[PDB]
Amino acid sequence: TRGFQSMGMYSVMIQKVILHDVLKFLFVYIVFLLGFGVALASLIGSFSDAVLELFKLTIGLGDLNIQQNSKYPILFLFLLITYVILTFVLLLNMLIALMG
Amino acid sequence: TRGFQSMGMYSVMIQKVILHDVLKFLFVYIVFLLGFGVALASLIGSFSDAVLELFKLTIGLGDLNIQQNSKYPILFLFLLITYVILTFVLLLNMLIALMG
Repeated sequence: TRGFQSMGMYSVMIQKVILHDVLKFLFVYIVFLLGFGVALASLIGSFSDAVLELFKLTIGLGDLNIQQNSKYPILFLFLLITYVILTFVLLLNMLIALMG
Repeated sequence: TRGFQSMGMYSVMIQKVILHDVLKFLFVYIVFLLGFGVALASLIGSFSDAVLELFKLTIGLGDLNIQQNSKYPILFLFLLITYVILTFVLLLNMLIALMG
């Protein structure tokens, strides 16, 4: 698409955004994802099922009510809410940094 | 609505936004949509069902766990995650270009 100027200036901004800011957001989001996923898998489903459910909760799906082998679902509940609000404030910080 | 000044200035900005920036985002999003849809249909559901499921995943619906006739669902999984993160960075690039 380089050659179309009004699309090439749209194209090189994609390279500028993935090079600069979305990699930092991914680098913080992976360690928050592991720090919650190992926690929820230590609460006992498995590891790769809980991290997939966490990513489905991020993109906008996934039931959350009563998971199996919970000792106390109140702590599972507010751990999940703490993850969601931390992902929200991380997304907001990322978008205002790449606005800045 | 032209004649109401505080609504006519709201009205002509709709024409400015669809003329300038959302068409470029659609022009990149259609070729990403085809490049993932032909891929997922080559993994075998059909073509028009997989692209409809991809659009329902974009607007915020659609189950994603185990689709039929997958050779290996790990590659289907991270192809879907790669599509979702590419749509997210494309949306972010579009919104900061029309902020710019």
